[PDB]
Amino acid sequence: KTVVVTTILESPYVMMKKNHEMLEGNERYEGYCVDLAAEIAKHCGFKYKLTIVGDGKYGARDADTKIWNGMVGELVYGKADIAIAPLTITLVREEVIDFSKPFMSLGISIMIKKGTPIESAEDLSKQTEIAYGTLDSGSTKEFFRRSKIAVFDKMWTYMRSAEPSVFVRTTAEGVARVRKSKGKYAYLLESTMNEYIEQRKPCDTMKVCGNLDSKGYGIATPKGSSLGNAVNLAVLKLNEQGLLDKLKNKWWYDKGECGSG
Amino acid sequence: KTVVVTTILESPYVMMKKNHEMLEGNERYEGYCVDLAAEIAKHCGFKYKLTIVGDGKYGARDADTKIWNGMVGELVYGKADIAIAPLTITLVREEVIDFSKPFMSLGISIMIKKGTPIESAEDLSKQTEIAYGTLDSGSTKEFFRRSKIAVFDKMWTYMRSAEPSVFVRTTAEGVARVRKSKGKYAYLLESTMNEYIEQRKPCDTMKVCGNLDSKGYGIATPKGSSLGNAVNLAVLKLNEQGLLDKLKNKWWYDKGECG
Ligand SMILES: N[C@@H](CCC(=O)O)C(=O)O
Ligand SMILES: N[C@@H](CCC(=O)O)C(=O)O
Repeated sequence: KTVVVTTILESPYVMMKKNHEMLEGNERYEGYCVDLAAEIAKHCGFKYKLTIVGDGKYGARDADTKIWNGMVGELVYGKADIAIAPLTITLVREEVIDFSKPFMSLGISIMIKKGTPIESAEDLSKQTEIAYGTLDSGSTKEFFRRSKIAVFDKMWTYMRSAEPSVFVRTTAEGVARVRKSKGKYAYLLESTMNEYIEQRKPCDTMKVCGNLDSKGYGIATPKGSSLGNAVNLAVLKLNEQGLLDKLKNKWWYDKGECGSG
Repeated sequence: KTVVVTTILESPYVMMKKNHEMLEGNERYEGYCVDLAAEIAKHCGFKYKLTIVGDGKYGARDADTKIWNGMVGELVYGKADIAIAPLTITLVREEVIDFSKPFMSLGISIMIKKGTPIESAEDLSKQTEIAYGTLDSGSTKEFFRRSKIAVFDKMWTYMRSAEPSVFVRTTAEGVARVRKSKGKYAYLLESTMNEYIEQRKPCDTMKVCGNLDSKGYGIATPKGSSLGNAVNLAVLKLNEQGLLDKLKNKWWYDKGECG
């Protein structure tokens, strides 16, 4: 029985090679999560097929219908057997899916144009001439909606109120918004992606110092999945061997295009 | 009549214009604290004269001799009526002079050459092949001297004992030492100046994220000065009016060469 792996196009976790138009199957994709998916399949011993999430979203729950979208949705409604993507382990998501122990750490961070007069999240709260927003349906927006910190709650109010909408449908759109906005838009995105983009051309982006919290990515499986335990202890057997850190160094910093390292 | 303002050459707070040799008086100087001095004098309503501290130091107290040097020294001994400079508000200085409320926040930070394998102050404490030092007579040196945190005390011991001299007499000397040291010297300086240098050519210096503490700059006046209240309410009306942030952005980022 073939295993259907649900994932999302997100640099550097899953990208499509240049020759991806003359290729088929799993040989079209490249990144941290494709290799991680391969090695996970080797340790567990199942053949798998890479699928991109249909709606292109990570996973949020409608307040009124209590329905789920994105990869979490595709797991709850039996559209995929396992999710191998930068999917943050959150309390709400744990209600409907199972998470392995974190295979990578991260935290919400700010991304600005190099040379911009911003130095903190509280600075963002005070000012108004620079806009800032969040991904459309991800751990970040959920964090700001349910946050009780005064600064974070204020930022949330501004974002929900500020129009022309400050939110974005894909992180790429956010980074592009920052780069084109001539330092008038700052993007709130997870630290890993911020660092990655920071170390790649045109080298005009900067990560502000300070993570707003500390979470991690986990391997998600449907509640009651026969594959849950195997992958859950598998990622630990890969952490002991240190291959996860070798992958991080492989895709983030071993080939940094900007300045120095 | 005229009030003598004591200050210090420290970019971008007080600098000398590109010409300045074709100018005289207060029109030779430029920076954050020159403008702040202008607005303070406007709100209070006094004509002032800008003077650079004679010994070129901020302010420390000899343990045995007591006595003060730098701008604080010039304030205690009636050599100047007010000090408008990046002068950190500390308890010891507050014992002998008066400080307005902070017009700018800051914290001790590390400055490295871009491409250096350092990520924290504790990393510096553990290793020994990379040197690190501080300004000679400022809030930073006193911070490391009177710190009881294990790492900070260890760094202090290293700096004071191991000396191919690691200290510097002016911030410029520190930044130059970092740039020339090929990533083998890291400079411990307040975060604000580190950010400024980070935003100026040749764009080869970097500020580590971890700040070692959190303090602020205040306008200093001698104990019992008639100008204390006036300047305090001036800086409060300028923080309320928001001009301080416009000045920070003006001198740090409005003319950033590294981006
Ligand atoms: N990895 C996050 C994406 C949200 C973000 O980048 O802020 C998630 O699982 O939803
Ligand atoms: N500005 C500091 C000195 C600079 C430093 O120690 O980094 C003071 O008021 O003493």
